[PDB]
Amino acid sequence: MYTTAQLLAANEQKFKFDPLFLRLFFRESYPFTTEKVYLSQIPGLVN
Amino acid sequence: YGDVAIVVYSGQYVENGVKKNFLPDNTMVLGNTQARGLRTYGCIQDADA
Repeated sequence: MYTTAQLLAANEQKFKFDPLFLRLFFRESYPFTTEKVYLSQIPGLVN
Repeated sequence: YGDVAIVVYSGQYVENGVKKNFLPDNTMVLGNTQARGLRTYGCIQDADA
């Protein structure tokens, strides 16, 4: 009971986490306003 | 590569439905940049023209 304890600093134990993809390829965002979302792609092929 | 340059060409032309390479799989062409080539165009055989 008669402890008389001091406390020093504490650690954090952080992750090894860095996106590198939402910062290098996905630089642009687009919030929605509707339910469905379309994405067209024109085909290139000629006679 | 000394006096001769090295050039790689992977161009493609599209057939009716398939895409095929201009040059075959393994060929090379000993050529000259100063070789004269003709781009002759004929006469347009159209009455309106």
